[PDB]
Amino acid sequence: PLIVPYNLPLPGGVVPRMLITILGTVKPNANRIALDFQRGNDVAFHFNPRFNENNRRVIVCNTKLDNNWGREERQSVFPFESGKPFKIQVLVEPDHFKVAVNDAHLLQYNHRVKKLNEISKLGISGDIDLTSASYTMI
Ligand SMILES: O=C(O)CO[C@@H]1[C@@H](n2cc(-c3cc(F)c(F)c(F)c3)nn2)[C@@H](O)[C@@H](CO)O[C@@H]1Sc1ccc(Cl)c(Cl)c1
Ligand SMILES: [Cl-]
Ligand code: NA
Repeated sequence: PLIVPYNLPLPGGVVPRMLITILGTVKPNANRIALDFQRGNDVAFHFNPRFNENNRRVIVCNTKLDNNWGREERQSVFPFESGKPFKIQVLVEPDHFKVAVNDAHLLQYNHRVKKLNEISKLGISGDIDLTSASYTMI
C-alpha cells in the first residue's frame, strides 16, 4: 500500500510515448478520485471521477492555471466500480493525453499546457487504496 494523497515525481516532465500506470482499488462507497498532472502549481491535466454528482457518475477533466479552473470536459462512460481493483493508464501523445482504464480506451484530453517537459509531478488523491504508480516508455 501507498499513502494517499501521493506524489509521483515525473523527472524532466512528460514526453510523447511516456505511459503512466496507476494501480489501486476503489474504496467501497467512494465519492471521488483525482489525478493531477502538475506544472508547478498549475494542473496541466486533472482527471476526476465523481461517483455521485446529482446521482450520476461522471468523469470530469480540466486544467488549472494561476489557481483558476478552465472549461470542463465531461465523459459519462464510467469504468470504475466501488470496491474493485483498477488500472489507469495515461499515455502522453503529441497533441493529447490518452486515458485507458482496465485496458479499455476511455478518453483523450488535448494539451492546454504546452511545456510538457515541465509537467514534473503526478498527484493522486481520493477514495482509493493505492498500490502502484510508475511510468515507462512504449
Ligand atoms: O470545491 C469543490 O466543491 C469542487 O472542486 C472541484 C475541483 N476539485 C476537485 C478536487 C478533489 C480534491 C481531492 F482531494 C480529491 F480526492 C478529489 F477526488 C478531487 N479538488 N478540486 C475540480 O474537480 C474542478 C474541475 O473543474 O471542479 C470543481 S471546482 C469548479 C466548480 C465549478 C466549475 Cl464551473 C469549475 Cl470549472 C470548477
Ligand atoms: Cl470532485
Ligand atoms: Na527546468
